[PDB]
Amino acid sequence: NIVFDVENATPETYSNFLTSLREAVKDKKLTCHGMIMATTLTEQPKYVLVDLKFGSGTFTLAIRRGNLYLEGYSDIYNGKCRYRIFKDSESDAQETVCPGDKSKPGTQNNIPYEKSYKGMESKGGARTKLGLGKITLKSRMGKIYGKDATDQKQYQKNEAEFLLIAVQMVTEASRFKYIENKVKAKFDDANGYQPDPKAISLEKNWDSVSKVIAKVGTSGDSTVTLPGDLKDENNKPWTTATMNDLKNDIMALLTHVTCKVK
Repeated sequence: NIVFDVENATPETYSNFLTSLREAVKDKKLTCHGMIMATTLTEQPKYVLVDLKFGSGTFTLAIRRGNLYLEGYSDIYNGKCRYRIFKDSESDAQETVCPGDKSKPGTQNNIPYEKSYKGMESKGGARTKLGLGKITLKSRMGKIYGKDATDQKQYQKNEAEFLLIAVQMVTEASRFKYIENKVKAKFDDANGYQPDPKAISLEKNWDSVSKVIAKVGTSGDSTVTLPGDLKDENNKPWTTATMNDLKNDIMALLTHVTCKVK
């Protein structure tokens, strides 16, 4: 399991954190065009825990290794481990973030939406309006840590923002070198990096992009035709990319795929 000290983070420690997370979730044998890929959904352990730390405490995120899905997290509330799970979270997320917890979920535990971006945005607003970076993440962490979850007005809004920023800085940045670098470029800025159309496109096409790469039988550099409907950072169509650009600037971890060239 891995830990990221958000409060004291630097672009270097952030990159080191992502490398460590990728190593914890990658397939031990399979590679594709020199890139690493996620392991299966059947290989133990099911989850990898990510402890996000700041001055006041630690948030423990349950990330499913095979698909890098955030199934929930826990903090400390009234001196005890408090699990926060989505309405469609895996049934074992609760006992994963709060080991041995067999309590019945209540209002302090139930996040009022699905684990998807649409779910989170229902309370946090469009993520294109939220900046990714050390400042924004740390801010949301302090706003919700150990706080009464029944407050819809402030808490639920702040938590959705926390989740939107955390999932993109943790899972999306692990998947995409593109997002990792954009976040690093605005690491300590109060505004952070607001995801551009390319980052959004990648987030919505992790598997499809991985699959077009997997289908290429040519070794070395070549032109890869991307899935439909991707856009670049300027909101223009992004329809092809070279294998070198994909390996060097875009992809950091592909989905689990059968790939001809190693």
